[PDB]
Amino acid sequence: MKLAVAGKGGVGKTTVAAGLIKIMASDYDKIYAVDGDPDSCLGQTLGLSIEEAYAITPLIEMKDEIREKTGDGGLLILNPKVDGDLDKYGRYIDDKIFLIRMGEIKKGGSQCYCRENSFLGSVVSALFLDKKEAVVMDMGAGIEHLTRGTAKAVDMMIAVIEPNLNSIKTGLNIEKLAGDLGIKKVRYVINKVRNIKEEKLIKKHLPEDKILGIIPYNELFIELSLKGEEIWQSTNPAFVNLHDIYQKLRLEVG
Amino acid sequence: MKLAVAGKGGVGKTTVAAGLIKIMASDYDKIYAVDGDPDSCLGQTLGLSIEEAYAITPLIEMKDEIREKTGDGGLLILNPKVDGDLDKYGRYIDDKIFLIRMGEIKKGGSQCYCRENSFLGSVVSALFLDKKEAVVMDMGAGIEHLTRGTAKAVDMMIAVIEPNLNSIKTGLNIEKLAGDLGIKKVRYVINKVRNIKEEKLIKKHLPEDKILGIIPYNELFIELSLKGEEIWQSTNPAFVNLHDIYQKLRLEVG
Ligand SMILES: Nc1ncnc2c1ncn2[C@@H]1O[C@H](COP(=O)(O)OP(=O)(O)O)[C@@H](O)[C@H]1O
Ligand SMILES: Nc1ncnc2c1ncn2[C@@H]1O[C@H](COP(=O)(O)OP(=O)(O)O)[C@@H](O)[C@H]1O
Ligand SMILES: [Zn+2]
Repeated sequence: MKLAVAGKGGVGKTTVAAGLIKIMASDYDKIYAVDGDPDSCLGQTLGLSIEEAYAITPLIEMKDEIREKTGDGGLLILNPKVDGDLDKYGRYIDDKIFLIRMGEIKKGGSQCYCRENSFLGSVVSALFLDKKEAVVMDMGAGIEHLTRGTAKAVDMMIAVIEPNLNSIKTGLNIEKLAGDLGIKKVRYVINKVRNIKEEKLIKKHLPEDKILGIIPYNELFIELSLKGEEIWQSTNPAFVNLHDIYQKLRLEVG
Repeated sequence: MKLAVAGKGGVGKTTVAAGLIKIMASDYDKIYAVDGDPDSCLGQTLGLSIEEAYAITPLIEMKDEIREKTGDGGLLILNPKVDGDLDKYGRYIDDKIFLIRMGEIKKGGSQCYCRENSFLGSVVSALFLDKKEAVVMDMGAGIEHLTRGTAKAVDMMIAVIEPNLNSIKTGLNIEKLAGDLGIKKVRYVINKVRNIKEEKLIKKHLPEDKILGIIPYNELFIELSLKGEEIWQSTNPAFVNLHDIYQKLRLEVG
């Protein structure tokens, strides 16, 4: 299973990705958790501490590796082979979850970032096209880390939105961008739902077959994230809705 | 006088630029004609032949110069000094007009064009910010060759449009992009006008103080361009409208 989880900052899309990764850990022998959004920490929401997460160097900061992979002596290899080296680009959180952090994609007028972006790109391609392992990579609504090439392997793109008109169109633009890239399955996860009136608003704007499931708003996520305590423990009620969502997902992916 | 002439392909914006350059030649000691649109030949519409124009190597094709200016041995200078070398980057059409051809700006996924685009960029900056000489550079509606840095020196941005709703909005987007870049004066030249009804349509959508002048549609430009005969000769009637436009222009620029 190769999953992409995207959403606007603040919708709780990093939280959703962590929950699915947490759930998948039992069903697969190994899983690559890919933090493709620098604005939130996938690792910490997965249980790691600030220190543990920070020690996991981002792809964008692996200067020697980037220089080595992109060549030198006049050489400029923007499509380096890196599949056999992925496990040297992150850490195992436990015996099943391997975390890789993409890092900030810079843009920025006056310089060349081709080699850097080329390295991040080969790793993403290696994760989706070469590796057998399951992969769950989160990203912002722009889903910039994906390309037509990798989009071939993405089993499903999960757009995470909130129950309001604005978030719904943000959700629709993700489905557009994903489609354009060639991703066949784009499904929705409504998060932070507080009432039925919101559920109805979602059902009128979204085909029901495109909806993976709903996750209610629970103050737990906040009072639980504020401290070193995994939020997807049996304690969390909304943890059921996640399981429901996970199963519906595995049914479509086959 | 530093002029930028932009317009959608086919509006005749290369023709307008050539006419102004032709007219300015008498009022200035030297003029840099800059062909910033590969889709049409500024040089040929200025009187050069296919051969003469083709011999004027485009900036984008000066590989040794690009390599030399951007450095080597690990060096990566994306802001090279090139002002003292501009006259080695083109040809004098006559004793007053010096032609420089930008060449195709490539984009194109898999590679690095930073050094190339960096060279074209330093030349444009050298033309607008360093040189005393008058400059008339044409470009497509995207006006991509310009930046906030050079936009400081652009005395006036001339948007060339046709008398129809579509071209008018294309014209407005140019004024937007130019403004965003920081260009203070954006004026319009209506071209290929066939009747008064079209003139009225222009006057209702455009502040009259923003309009430089109109140039009527004359079959001459076509039956004249098809052969080696300068289209801005006293013969051409519309040549007056140009002169009118040129003078109104010099009045605003001071
Ligand atoms: N269902 C929920 N109910 C309440 N708070 C939630 C819920 N889901 C996520 N949150 C909180 O929303 C905030 C942002 O979550 P995060 O996953 O970082 O969003 P994103 O990755 O879209 O920026 C965090 O405080 C997270 O705990
Ligand atoms: N006022 C005009 N009347 C008739 N034809 C014109 C007029 N102005 C330009 N043309 C013709 O329009 C065609 C395109 O001109 P050109 O300057 O190459 O446009 P652009 O640079 O916007 O692509 C040429 O045949 C040119 O002679
Ligand atoms: Zn580059």
